[PDB]
Amino acid sequence: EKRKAAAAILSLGNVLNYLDRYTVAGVLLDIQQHFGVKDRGAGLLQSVFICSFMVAAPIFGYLGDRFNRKVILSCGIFFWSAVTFSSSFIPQQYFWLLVLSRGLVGIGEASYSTIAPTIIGDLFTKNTRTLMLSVFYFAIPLGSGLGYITGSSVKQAAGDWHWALRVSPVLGMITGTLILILVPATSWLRDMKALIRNRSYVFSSLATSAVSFATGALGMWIPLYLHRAQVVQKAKDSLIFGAITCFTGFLGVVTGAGATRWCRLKTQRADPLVCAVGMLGSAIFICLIFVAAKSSIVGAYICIFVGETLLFSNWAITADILMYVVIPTRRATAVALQSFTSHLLGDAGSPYLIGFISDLIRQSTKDSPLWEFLSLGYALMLCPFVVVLGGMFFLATALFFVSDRARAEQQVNQ
Repeated sequence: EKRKAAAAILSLGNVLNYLDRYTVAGVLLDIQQHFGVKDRGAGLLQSVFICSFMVAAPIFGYLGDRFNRKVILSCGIFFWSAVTFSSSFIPQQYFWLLVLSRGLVGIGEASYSTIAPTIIGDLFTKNTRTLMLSVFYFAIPLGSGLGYITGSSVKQAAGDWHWALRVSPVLGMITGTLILILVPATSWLRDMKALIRNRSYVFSSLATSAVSFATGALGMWIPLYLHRAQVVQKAKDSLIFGAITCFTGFLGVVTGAGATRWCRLKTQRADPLVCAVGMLGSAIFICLIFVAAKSSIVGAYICIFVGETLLFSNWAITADILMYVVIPTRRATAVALQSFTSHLLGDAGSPYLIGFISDLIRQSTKDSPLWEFLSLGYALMLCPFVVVLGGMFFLATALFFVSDRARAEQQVNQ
């Protein structure tokens, strides 16, 4: 009953992780009002955060292979919590201090999100491990929902940037202690070469990159698309989309876990297939969004719901695949490179790519609300192709799964 409590504590640490990730996402406009900055100011915040996360993922993966592991995790939690509690004090004259605060939070929670999954993998076994990974990733939509609700409620109580980043840090330090204590006692180029040899791991990383691309592009650009659709047919839409995203994340994790349990109990290659089937079923509904909204009078966009569910169904299953096809002393590096790749090819630049394509499409016709709707519609129909591509990579992983699992067990069991 110590390992189960420790997995619960790591999951709560992840809840706090995403709460600190999305409190600023909630309070970005109020930050703009306080600092007197433009939207490119918040663009700098998010871009610097993702850049620092990407850069500090391989280092913390490297140090997660060799030296103490729980120490790195607790020190990372204390790191971003103390950095945030520090940055809240900053006056209005400098905004780059807030940007550096975003960078430091990025480094700390890159350490956490690169170390914790390997601990949860190392603690448990087949059913308990997949359940605990499902919990660890269920903590994501829960964290985002709490980020939004915290930002809005605190702004209603008192609306400023100051009052946003003061809530989580103390609970962060509490969970840093409760991970340092409760958690049960815990060259690099060769590892990189061995991992890039592993075909299943490569294909799973590419599939995760496509998943992150789709999630970032949809989760940013959809609310504007829905507003344009309501304009064509003839804020709050962001709130509705956020609630939909959180509830669909819950439902997707649940459905993926159940379907994986059944298919594994039947066959031998269930982990990648139950991802691929879900991904393609999600792409179909994501397109069904766009074939809808032509008549929202009857339409209800539920295709977003039943597309996001199926798309999020494969969070924990990809982690399961990675733990299956990578030996214990390369799990940290594998997770780090997976995060780096999924960020680089995914949400780091994907919304901006969609924006560039939307600008290119709208350059033909003279600007019109209906024309904006159509242009952004094509730009966001670009994403279902990415989802289908990720599904095909999941099929390739399904091809190589047993072979690479056996090639891993031959090495380990010696």
